[PDB]
Amino acid sequence: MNAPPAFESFLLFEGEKKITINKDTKVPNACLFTINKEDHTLGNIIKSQLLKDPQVLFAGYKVPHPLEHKIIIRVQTTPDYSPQEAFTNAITDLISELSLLEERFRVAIKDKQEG
Amino acid sequence: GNWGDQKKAHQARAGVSQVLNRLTFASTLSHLRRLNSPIGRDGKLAKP
Amino acid sequence: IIVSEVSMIRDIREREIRIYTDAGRICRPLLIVEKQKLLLKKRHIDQLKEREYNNYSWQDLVASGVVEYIDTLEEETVMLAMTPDDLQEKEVAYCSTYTHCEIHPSMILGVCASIIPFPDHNQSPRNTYQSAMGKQAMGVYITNFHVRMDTLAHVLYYPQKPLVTTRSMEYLRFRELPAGINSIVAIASYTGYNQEDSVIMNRSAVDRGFFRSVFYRSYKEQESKKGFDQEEVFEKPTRETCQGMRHAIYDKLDDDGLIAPGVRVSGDDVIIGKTVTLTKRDCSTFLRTSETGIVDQVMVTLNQEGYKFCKIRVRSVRIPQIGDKFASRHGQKGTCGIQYRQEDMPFTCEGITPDIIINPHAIPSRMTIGHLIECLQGKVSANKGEIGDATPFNDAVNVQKISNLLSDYGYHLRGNEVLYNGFTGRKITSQIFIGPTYYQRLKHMVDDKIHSRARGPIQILNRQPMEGR
Amino acid sequence: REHQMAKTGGTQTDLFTCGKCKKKNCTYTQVTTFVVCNECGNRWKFC
Amino acid sequence: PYANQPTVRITELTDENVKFIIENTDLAVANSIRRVFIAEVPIIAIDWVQIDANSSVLHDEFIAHRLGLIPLTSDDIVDKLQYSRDCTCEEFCPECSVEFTLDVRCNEDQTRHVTSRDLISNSPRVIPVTSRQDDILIVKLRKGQELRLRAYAKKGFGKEHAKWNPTAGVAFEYDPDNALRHTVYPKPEEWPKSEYSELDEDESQAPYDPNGKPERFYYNVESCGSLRPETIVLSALSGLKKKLSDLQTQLSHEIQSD
Amino acid sequence: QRTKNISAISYINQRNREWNIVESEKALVAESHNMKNQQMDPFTRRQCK
Amino acid sequence: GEVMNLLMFLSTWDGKVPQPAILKPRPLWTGKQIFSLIIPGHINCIRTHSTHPDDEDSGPYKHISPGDTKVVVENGELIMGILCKKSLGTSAGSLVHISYLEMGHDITRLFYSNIQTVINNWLLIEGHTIGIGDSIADSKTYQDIQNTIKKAKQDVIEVIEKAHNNELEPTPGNTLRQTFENQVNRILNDARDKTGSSAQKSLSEYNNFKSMVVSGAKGSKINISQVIAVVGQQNVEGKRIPFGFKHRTLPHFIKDDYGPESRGFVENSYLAGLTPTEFFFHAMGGREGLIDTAVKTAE
Amino acid sequence: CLLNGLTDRDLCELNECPLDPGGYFIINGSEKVLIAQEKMATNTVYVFA
Amino acid sequence: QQPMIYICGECHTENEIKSRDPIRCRECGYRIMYKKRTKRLVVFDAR
Amino acid sequence: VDFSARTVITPDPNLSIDQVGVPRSIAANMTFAEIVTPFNIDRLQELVRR
Amino acid sequence: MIIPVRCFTCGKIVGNKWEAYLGLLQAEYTEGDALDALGLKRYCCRRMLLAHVDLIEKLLNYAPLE
Amino acid sequence: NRQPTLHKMSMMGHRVRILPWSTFRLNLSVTTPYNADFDGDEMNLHLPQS
RNA sequence: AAAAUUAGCUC
Ligand SMILES: [Mg+2]
Ligand SMILES: [Zn+2]
Ligand SMILES: [Zn+2]
Ligand SMILES: [Zn+2]
Repeated sequence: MNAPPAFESFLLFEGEKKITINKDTKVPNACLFTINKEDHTLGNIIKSQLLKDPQVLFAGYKVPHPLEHKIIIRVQTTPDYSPQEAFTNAITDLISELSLLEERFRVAIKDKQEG
Repeated sequence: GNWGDQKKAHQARAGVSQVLNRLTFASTLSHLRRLNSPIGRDGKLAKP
Repeated sequence: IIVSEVSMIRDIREREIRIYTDAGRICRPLLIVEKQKLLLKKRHIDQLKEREYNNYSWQDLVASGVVEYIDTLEEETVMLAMTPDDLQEKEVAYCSTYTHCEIHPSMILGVCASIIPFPDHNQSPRNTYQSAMGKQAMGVYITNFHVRMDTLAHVLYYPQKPLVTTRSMEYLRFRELPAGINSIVAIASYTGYNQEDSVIMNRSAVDRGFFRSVFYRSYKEQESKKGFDQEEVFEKPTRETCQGMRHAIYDKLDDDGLIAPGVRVSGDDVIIGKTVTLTKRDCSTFLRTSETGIVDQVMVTLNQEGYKFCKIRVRSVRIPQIGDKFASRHGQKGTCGIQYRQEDMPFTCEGITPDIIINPHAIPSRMTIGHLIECLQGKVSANKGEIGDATPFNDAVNVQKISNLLSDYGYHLRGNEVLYNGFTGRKITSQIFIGPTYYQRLKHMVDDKIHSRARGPIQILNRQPMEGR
Repeated sequence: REHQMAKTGGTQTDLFTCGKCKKKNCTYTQVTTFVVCNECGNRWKFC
Repeated sequence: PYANQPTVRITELTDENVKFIIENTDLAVANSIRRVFIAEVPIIAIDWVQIDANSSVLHDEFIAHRLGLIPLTSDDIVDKLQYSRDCTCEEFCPECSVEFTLDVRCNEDQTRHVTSRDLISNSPRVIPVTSRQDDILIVKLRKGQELRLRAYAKKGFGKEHAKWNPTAGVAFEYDPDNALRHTVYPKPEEWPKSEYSELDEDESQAPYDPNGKPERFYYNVESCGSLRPETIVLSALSGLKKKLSDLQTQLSHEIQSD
Repeated sequence: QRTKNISAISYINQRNREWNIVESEKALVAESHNMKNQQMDPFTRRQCK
Repeated sequence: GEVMNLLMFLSTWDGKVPQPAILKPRPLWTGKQIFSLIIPGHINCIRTHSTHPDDEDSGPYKHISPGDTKVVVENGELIMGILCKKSLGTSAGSLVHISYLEMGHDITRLFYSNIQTVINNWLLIEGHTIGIGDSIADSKTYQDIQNTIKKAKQDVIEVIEKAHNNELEPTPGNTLRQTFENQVNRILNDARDKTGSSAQKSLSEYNNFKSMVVSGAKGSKINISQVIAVVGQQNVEGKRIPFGFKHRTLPHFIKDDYGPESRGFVENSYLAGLTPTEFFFHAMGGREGLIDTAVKTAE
Repeated sequence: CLLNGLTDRDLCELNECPLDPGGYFIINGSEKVLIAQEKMATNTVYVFA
Repeated sequence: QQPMIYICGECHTENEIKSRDPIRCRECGYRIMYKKRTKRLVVFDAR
Repeated sequence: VDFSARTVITPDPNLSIDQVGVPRSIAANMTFAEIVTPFNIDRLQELVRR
Repeated sequence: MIIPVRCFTCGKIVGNKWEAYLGLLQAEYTEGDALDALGLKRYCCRRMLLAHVDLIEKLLNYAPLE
Repeated sequence: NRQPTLHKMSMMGHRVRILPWSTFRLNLSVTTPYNADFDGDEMNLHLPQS
């Protein structure tokens, strides 16, 4: 009877922000990004991409609670590289990579069909 | 279910006739083939 | 001259022959064994195997003098034997004087016990718990369920058949009216929400109709002549003439006063328009709180007294949600802790995501190896493509042979497989144990037990809250 | 002799030190491994 | 400090499933693409059933449930339609939904088999899977019974419900030889070689490899029949790209606001 | 009314049970035939006296 | 990657990555090194792991144990040993007990939360399970178990022979029947213990029953022995199965058959199934247990 | 009873199923079953202590 | 102008039954009859 | 007593030992009497309006 | 009571295979062969056709009218 | 609270957290005192009004 | 805004 509807997992609710930046205080250059209505799909790849970047000292996400549709990503860079630009660079390169993968997959298919 | 007369029902046995539990065929069969000892409920003895 | 139920008891030590013929003497049939050899020869087996074509039946065996009913009081003076061949060939001289020989040892079990596969591979307490819990399983309880108007009838959507059935349940009729589904169970601790006797179900499996059952609830109500001036009648209680009245919707039902079938209803809604003249008092019944069903059919007739007697039943589609109580056929009860979508459940080398995940720690304390044997043999049967056997005492079904068979399908001979972390996609270091296994669903839904209160109605004798949900 | 009482059985060993008498003689029983002191008679269990 | 240049190679293309390989990519990306295959792939499916007269032996909700699970070919329509939630009109407009009608009544003596072929769709291209092999059995009617209803379809994705789950089963597997030891076999000899195993029949598992990253992910996406497999892959890639793009835009707006 | 489906299902059931009976009999005769050796770890039986 | 991920599930992480236990050839953290950060404040306590051989403190290597036992915590940093119930369970001087006594109650609450939230997220990577592979022996342990059971049967037969011929003298304080029963029970218990010990020593570190038992989470060595080696005697009312019929347990067995299997001795094991007679006797034992449970709950 | 040795056809036509075991009364439209009670056998001498 | 049509039990024939009337089928004559489905907007979501 | 609830229980490791996962229906059904005060008059006003 | 529409675990359409499976069993094939003849590789989808019970027939015996 | 309250550690306070589905939840570590088993248990929940 | 009673099931 109290089962939540299926659309609450991805659809934003009025007033809820998609992404919130919150600077941390324990160590310099460390921010926690909070994402609403997402899951491991959109956090794990970003975590890996941040790991690729050498200037990123720490990177990791978590799910506060499975029934809650929310994730927190913690990023901590060198003092000369703010985590915001790290996040932007990670997403930008990840989008570029997926686009390249799509193009390669498409050409591979069109060649596979009678070729 | 009081296996006795109406006026002295309390003096007779209880539960002799039960409602057939039609919750699943196995339950129906079990019920139709069940026993019940007349010893008092929750007796201190443990032999029976 | 003597019917088959009579029993003759020979008391050797003291010369007393006591014969009993009165009723109630519980007894059972056994085969006779003259010297070291049975009377049940190939002739009898042949004639009987051709039964249902000519006329041959059990009575023929009883008359021929091959079987015989022994009652418990006579069973104490007969050197019984378990299986014909094994206990008679020639060995150290044990008794070499058998008089009867049991048909099949598994025939000791009862009705609810028999459906337990491999009962001898489980500790007795878990067999007993399963025996009790079987009677609480959902499924098709009777074919003509749509005509019955019983109270509290549950019916399951897709009651599959066990992938592993005992030879005994062929006659128990279980296979025509099963009470569970064969689900790909993975014994492991994926996340933690299945740690203390709990399970993780597949959200997608439920979406597809996994264990989706239905809940009916019938109602009985008839009018009667309360008194010379008091009288009941079905009629929509309007807002003007009826003094006693509830603060609920009434127009939902038609003029005749009976809610039409296929109409949305919720808690505290009028289902029958009964009014009793004093001008009229709304002495009508309402749907119980927290029911939220739909009206299946409405039956109207005349009782023995001849008054208008009507019955209404409401159905409710109960989707499996967390808190629902499940149980396998081995006493491994539990309650669905959390449900994950297929994207999140782990997976084998191919897209086989488990449907249930029990706690591994439930096995060692309870010693339910029978459950593991069931899972292994179920995987084998699924791959081969035919139902496997799990009769209690078979002497020809061990684990080594079952493993040997399974190894001929590209699977670990012990049933373990390599899964993948549903979230990150990294293999799991340990090799999870996943396979088909037959699971039931008890009627103990959560929504029927949840309850709350804030200054509710009070009793009349001592002004204290009421009792009961 | 018949009036006596049979001694409690166990696997006598000197691998366990009794804390009540300091002696090494004692007998163990597996079932949790219970320890009974040999001379001092210290009683303890190990999980 | 940038991304990688993954390569792709199809091994088996059919109209029923696709087996390909991705090399030079991270595990997270591979598994994420998998979860997008299963969960976030737009597809058409029945989602709103209005039953007018049902005299069959099954429940009223049973018909709607089953009809929810009948796949619908959406090769070129899913991309065009808009989610009903985001439509800017009332009632299921054809621009944002596809209507279905079913009306069967068993008159003759032999029992009917109401199959998916009775779902007369208004649109030509949005039909159940029967174009080119029986049809999905819905319910069985007996002389005198009938089943009249109409239902609408709308675009969704598996995450909301299973009905929007195009893939039957994704076979994802990497590093067929246990070279990275991500799993430890108590008795390696007892396990059967993976389909993609290059290792000979003598050795059980490849020797350990310290400086070794997971590459060469093997996929076996299997379409249920609604979309073509390569179409599933393309849609999943496009959807993930779009989600990243939206997230990047939101983050940019958040930073600018601050 | 039962000419199709209702009758075909019964036919398949009867033929399948007959096939199962013959399958069981052939399995039994094969088990009797392959009586070379039986050395298995997971099985045991009582032997009194 | 894994260290940084686990840290996210830590409510009291200061925000500094600890120096990995192994810099080259590749930064690798250790389990203990990570688990230290979970332990709050500066706690100090010493505990012994379940599988700690007694004859180790006396001999050399007292402070450097080959088996990684002798849990030693200093300044709230795990240094040696493997944590089990003896150190984290409910036991006097357990690690949590020390944490509560030293640090505040809230510190202990945070300690529990962090422990669970980190250990499960790591269990995701590790994975735990149980299956037939964890219940099978090595095909030699079966030979030892069979030999031991045969020896036990032979010994009980010899005892019965001596009793029949009047050679077993009454043990002090007991009648002839009492001493006969006591000797038989001791023989059977010794046989069961020997078989269980043999089964235990025959397991592999990767076996899951052993892992759960040593961790003490759920189970016991006797459960493993019953699952693999042999179930054992099925007593009722603290005695062997009685003679329900005239001088015999079941109609199958012959009169005056005090042998082990004729009185309840379940010679098989739960993996290899049970003979019908011993199955019935096991049922009787279970029924006794249930009755005792009910009367205890009532009283 | 009215279903004594009746074919499954008529049972199905009477809104009943051939699988119903039967052996249970119908009072006030409720299925009542008699549980078999047990007692000491009569006309037999017992010597208790 | 709704006379509350009913469906006979075994005849499966419609009948017109009004208030204060016996509950019987127009033909044969039986004491059981069910109602007819509502006319409301019975709309389910195939979820 | 009033203000009582009884429901099945399930594990939930992500909650702290001192927390408890009540549902939504029960939370809505029960109530806690709170005294109004200018420090929080706005919050109660909003709750009443809702 | 009726063949499902999709395999619970996998998701592959199996509803449209009950009549074919029955026909294949009837002509000559055996279950283990018929199943792979229909194209059911994963053992998860085979339980759909092996374990499924067909009660809809018994339900249709109770014809409402005629 | 859990219905059989054998000893003091059978009625402890908790901080409320509302979750979608309809089941009481509680960290597993706190299972031992109550003696709960998450196999269909029931545990009462009283609320003070002051 | 409703009684007396019995039975089954559950931790
Ligand atoms: Mg419990
Ligand atoms: Zn529109
Ligand atoms: Zn009539
Ligand atoms: Zn499947």
